[PDB]
Amino acid sequence: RQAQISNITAAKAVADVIRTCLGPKAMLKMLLDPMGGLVLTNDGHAILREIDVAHPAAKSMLELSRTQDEEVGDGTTTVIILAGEILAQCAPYLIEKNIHPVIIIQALKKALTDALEVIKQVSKPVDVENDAAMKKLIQASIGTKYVIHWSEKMCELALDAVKTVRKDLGQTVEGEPNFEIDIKRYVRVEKIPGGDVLDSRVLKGVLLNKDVVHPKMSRHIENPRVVLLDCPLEYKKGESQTNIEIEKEEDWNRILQIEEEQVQLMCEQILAVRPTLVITEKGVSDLAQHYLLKGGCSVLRRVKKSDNNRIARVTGATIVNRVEDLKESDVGTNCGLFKVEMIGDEYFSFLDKACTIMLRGGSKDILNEIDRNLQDAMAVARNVMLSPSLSPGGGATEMAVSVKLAEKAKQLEGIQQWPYQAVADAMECIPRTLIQNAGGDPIRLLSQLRAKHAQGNFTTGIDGDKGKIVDMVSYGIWEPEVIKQQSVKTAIESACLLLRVDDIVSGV
Amino acid sequence: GQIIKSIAAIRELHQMCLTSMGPCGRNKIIVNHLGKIIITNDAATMLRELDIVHPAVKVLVMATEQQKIDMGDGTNLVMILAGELLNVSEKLISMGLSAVEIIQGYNMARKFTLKELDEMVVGEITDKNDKNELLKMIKPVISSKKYGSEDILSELVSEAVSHVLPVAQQAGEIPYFNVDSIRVVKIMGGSLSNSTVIKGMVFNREPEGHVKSLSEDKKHKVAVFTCPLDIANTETKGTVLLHNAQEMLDFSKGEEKQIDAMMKEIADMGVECIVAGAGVGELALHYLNRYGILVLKVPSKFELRRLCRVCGATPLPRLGAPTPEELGLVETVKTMEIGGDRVTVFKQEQGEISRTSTIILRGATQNNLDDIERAIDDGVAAVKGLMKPSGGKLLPGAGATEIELISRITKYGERTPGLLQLAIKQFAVAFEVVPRTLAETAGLDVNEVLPNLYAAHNVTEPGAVKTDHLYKGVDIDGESDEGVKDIREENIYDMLATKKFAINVATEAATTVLSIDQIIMAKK
Amino acid sequence: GEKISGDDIRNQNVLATMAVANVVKSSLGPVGLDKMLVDDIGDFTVTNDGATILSLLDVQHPAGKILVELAQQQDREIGDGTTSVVIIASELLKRANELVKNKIHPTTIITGFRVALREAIRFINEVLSTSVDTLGKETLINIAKTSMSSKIIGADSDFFSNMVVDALLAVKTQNSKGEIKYPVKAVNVLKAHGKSATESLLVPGYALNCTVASQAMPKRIAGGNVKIACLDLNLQKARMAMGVQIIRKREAGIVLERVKKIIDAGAQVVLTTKGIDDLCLKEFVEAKIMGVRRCKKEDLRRIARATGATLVSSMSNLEGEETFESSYLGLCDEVVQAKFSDDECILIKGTSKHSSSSIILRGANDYSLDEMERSLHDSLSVVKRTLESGNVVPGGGCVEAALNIYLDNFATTVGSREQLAIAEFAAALLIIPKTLAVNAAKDSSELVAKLRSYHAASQMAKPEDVKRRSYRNYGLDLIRGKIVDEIHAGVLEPTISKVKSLKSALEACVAILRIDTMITV
Repeated sequence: RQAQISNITAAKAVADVIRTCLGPKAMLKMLLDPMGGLVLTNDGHAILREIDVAHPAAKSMLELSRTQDEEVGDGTTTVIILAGEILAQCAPYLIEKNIHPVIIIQALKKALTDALEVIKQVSKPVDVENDAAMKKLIQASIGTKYVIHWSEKMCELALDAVKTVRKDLGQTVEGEPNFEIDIKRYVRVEKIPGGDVLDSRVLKGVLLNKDVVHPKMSRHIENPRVVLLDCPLEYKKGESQTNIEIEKEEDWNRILQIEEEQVQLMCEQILAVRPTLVITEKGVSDLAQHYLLKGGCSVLRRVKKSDNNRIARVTGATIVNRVEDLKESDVGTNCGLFKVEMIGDEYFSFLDKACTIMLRGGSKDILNEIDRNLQDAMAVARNVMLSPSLSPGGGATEMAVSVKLAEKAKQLEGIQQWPYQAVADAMECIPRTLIQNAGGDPIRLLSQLRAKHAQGNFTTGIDGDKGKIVDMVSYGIWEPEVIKQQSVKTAIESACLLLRVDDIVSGV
Repeated sequence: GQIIKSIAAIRELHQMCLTSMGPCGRNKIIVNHLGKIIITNDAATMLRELDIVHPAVKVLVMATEQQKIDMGDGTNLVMILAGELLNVSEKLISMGLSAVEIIQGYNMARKFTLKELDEMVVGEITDKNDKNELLKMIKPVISSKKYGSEDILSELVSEAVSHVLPVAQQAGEIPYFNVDSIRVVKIMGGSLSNSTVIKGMVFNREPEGHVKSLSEDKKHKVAVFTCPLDIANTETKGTVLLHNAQEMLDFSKGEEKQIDAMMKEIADMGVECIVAGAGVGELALHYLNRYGILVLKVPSKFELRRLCRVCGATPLPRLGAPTPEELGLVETVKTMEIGGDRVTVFKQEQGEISRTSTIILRGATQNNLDDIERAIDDGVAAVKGLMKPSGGKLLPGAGATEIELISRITKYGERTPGLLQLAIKQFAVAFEVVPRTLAETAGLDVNEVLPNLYAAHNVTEPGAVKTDHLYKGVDIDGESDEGVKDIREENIYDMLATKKFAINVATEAATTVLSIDQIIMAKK
Repeated sequence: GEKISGDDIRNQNVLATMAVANVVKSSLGPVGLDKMLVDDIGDFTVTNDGATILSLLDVQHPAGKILVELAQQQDREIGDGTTSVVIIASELLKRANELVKNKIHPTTIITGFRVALREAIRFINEVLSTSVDTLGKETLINIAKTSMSSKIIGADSDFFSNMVVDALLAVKTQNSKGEIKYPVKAVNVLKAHGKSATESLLVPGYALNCTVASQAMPKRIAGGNVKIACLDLNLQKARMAMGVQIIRKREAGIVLERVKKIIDAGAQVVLTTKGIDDLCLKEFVEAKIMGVRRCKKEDLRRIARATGATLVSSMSNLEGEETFESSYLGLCDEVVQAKFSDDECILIKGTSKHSSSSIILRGANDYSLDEMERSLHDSLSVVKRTLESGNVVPGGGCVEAALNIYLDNFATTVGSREQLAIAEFAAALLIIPKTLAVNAAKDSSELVAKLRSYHAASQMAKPEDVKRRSYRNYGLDLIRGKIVDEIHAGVLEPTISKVKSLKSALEACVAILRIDTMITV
């Protein structure tokens, strides 16, 4: 039984320390490094990565914080604390009460479904098509930051950034696509120095800094066709050992003729479909410029490989290695704008749910702070599109589950009834932790808040500024439901995996 | 954090009492420093034979002795319940709840429990004092102590109680049943089936005379003489000595005619029994053989008190004054062989109803012989609880009482607003130790019997009136079973006077421990 | 170096296998849980398989390294049951060390195991039986039901299992000299939106997903006999290359000769991977030949085995050009086309030799059908491995419990100091159901005890060839917490896996008991 105690105390020791990292009132922390420096920030994601742990259960809790931080911007410490308190309330039941661990694990799976149904009933509908309403939802992640001066412009910039990647489609034929929204790859941004923040627009496509390779060429094409390829256009060499030795004076003209033929033969493979544009991943020699000039196509070299995957979304061209294998299905037809016009003293290109957002600002240092601030702001707006529902903040959602769980568990009359009381106590520790940081009495404010759920609604939370029981809806405190769904599901799933290991094997 | 360690010190002794209550209970052998081994199953008696180190333990010991003095039953219920109230209060200390509101919460929950005890009464004891009616009260007392003897000892104890009680009804002014009316004696040899019920005290000693027993005559006169048998002399000194051989014939024959003259006047008054509390001379036993007077010597003054209340005899400070007004009367006395040895017992027939009885026990086991002796004494005080203070009312036992209170206490928890809700909820959970102790010591699985106990008292009935069976308690099993069974089949009940008195004592016991935040000690 | 001997080395062998058994104690059966292996580097891993744990398990001990090679022997051949072998060998060492105080010789303990091992195989072979209860009861149905209980399909798996079992039942064929070996990949599953998920109907035959292109062709032709021509080479006009910028009658004259060899061969069904042109389609209208455009390459390779045809690589072989009439044409009955919702398929039944079928799963959306198709292959994997061996035995503790009682009375027939070793060998098999019920939260003392009571009266009337209420094959179901037959419960294991697991378990136990001395420099 000592191994089960070590598994609980390993994850709880990490959760008990980060209890002060929750909420806007979160107290700062100080870690002692061997170097003279120290970590003054209260962010839990930065503190947990610098903490050295021994027992492997704490290592599994660190990997959970990395995955949770990628989905949503905030709420990282909420998942770790919630997963650690469940093991604390189940500690006397697993040891003293001698309850089998799978019974606790099986009960947590049943309580996970009931916890999600209560949150959906407490949540209220919200209009996702209102542009003025989405700016206020993002504003919670805007204010109290360096972007507060641009907050008026940041709400408009973050709005169009989310509206670009999202597309509303649904039906009962092919199922629910869930909009297929990815912040990492698709919403990936490229910071360009110069320009203006208000004039900054979101372009759909891939943006390249390479201009036309010919001095006189048409800068506007009606129906441009983007074509992707791998092997560059240039003089090739033999795959085996090649010995080139020029002795006679007339032998120099043989290499000059072969060099012109090898480039021309590679262009004939592209000209089969007669495309309006030629884009090469690698560089292009100057010999291929005159051959493709009469064909009515522009040559574009020096294209990254990672950007070719996003071009297939706006075009459809399939990546092909050998130039002879290029299919005619790769045409770039129905391209909106070909304009190459320079903006901000840098030559651009227009290829317009995948794209590269062009960021412009007063300097590079200004755009650096906007980077991490815009990514965390779009995570809140992404949760709004996953479902038209909002949840009360300040711990009201945490209290709504504990009230309905204790009343429903009494009607089941089974062995799982006992651990349900431990879950309800763990759900109340999240808002109670903010009470200990708010200066109020944790004993008095916990009993008075729980009694109001039986009379009033479940949307009444705790305010950090005041410290007394107040309504979250009337005073303008809201949080998305997706964070509440990911906080309950991932904490229960991670807590069950820690109880499945009854022995620690030492070996390679 | 000594207040937390103080519970751990009691927790070490808590598991000792958890192995006491229930049929799995067992006596504990304790060897005193004087070379005497005291063996008893009762936990309250063991507390006096144990050396207490921490002074906080004596608080629960003093509260346990209160249960044995007054009601005489429920000592295990007080100590176990008081120990569980500290465990549920330990979580409130770590939670941050002050111990002041914890004490106030128990006072509000105690008054709510006492008001619900009147509505939980099922049957009412008519106080008929019938042999079959007393079997319902005595059965649970013998139960959870010694197994297999509950059927044999039920008829032996219930028969001795009806002998000392007169015929009366609806009268509580004059008390009748005392705690000394039932005496337990032991003898080597025999079995429990051969044991009988005697209407009076039983003497296991020898008569020390040639007269084995008296006749069948009605109303035998019994006289108790505190003065020893000897010639009357000066009270101060008066040692008989022989200066010369001439006075030897006068002093020897003088004491023979003086003693015979006093015994002749006693025999003429009709006194066939002489009780001498002091030693008896050699020449005194010779005259009592021809007159047919039974010789009895009782040096213990405690046995003479219960003897005067039966026949009516009175101790005489002098010798030779047979006052007929103070003499006792017994219907019949006989000397029979019980248990392999011939002894002179004391019984009655019709008149002069005895107020004290004695049950003779027989068996081949020495360990179980002293265990039954201490077990019957617990059943003696059960008859005393039949008086006016809620003697007729009874509540179902076998763990059914503590489980049923869970639904009623939790209903009043949400009704009372404020911080008192934390102490009310923990007050009902503390009653779960009683069903868990009986289920764990019996080898039954916690995942099986325990969830069935909650579903027994909590069901969904489409109506306001309760129905089905609320009498299902905790079953010991031991062979096989499915779910639980009805307690009304075995007729195991608990009196209200015993249960109600155990609640107030256990409440004040845990209140004292939680109220003490500091302990000062000094080495001796 | 140091040298030890006596009772000290015999106690170290028990303590060595005790820590090893505790590693595989919680991993026994599917109810087991995962464990982590932490090295000096600080890394770890998460897996529920006990076989991979023993490979990376670091234990220094002469008898402990023997179980390492024993675990790798079962993985390289059977690949299953390695956890149960370690548990059996661990209890045999604990009970053998207790006989030291009884003055029992170790060779007699070893000889008693070898005699009991050969006699136990004969008793196991008596209760072995092939697949039965096909009429009036259901066996293979409950196998896919328990495997799909973790998916949404498990609710409708009751109706889906009837179509899978009947299909796979006829797939068995002689193979090479009556092998009757089921293939690892068969019964191609399609998807459709027609009606609901519970409306899926079984098609006794091959089913191909494709359309008829132009609808001017009849959907039903050649009822009596039809020939299917499998051609990988297209009938469309052949061009030069996709990368050659642009003779007419040359390219157009080749496809005209390729069609001439079709209509003259009498092939009503023509399959083209790259499609059929419009010029070649007009000739198929008057001939009532049904063409198919954009065929799948992976589909036509299986058609050659089902229809008895052969895939044609090219018509340019040698100097001739032709379709090789009657050589590649298989024997078929009729090809009928039924109208289906959403995408329409093609039904082909009554071929020469097929024995297989196709299961078309219809549902609400393709999102759920993609998860049901992948879960069907995982559920079929458990079924095809059990049906691969015609000799099967019920598991769940039926082998260890039934043999425990039989060896009680059989040990008297041997005797001569060997009876005590047989009794300890039979009682050592009760640890498998014991530790199995630990992870199921059920009480291991009640289940093992009550299981012996039912098997007691089962062998009393067995030799009498008469029975009334006495039945055999009593198993243990830990999901529902009740005692039922494992044959109907859906738990079945092959005989080869059980025989080699019990025989190899005793081989490692002998080498451990024969070591009286440990010499380490």
